[PDB]
Amino acid sequence: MAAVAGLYGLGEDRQHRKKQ
Repeated sequence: MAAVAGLYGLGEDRQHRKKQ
């Protein structure tokens, strides 16, 4: 998730932490 478009700045790593 890297919707970093200034007025909508939404960034977030959703990695598959510990086998997901």
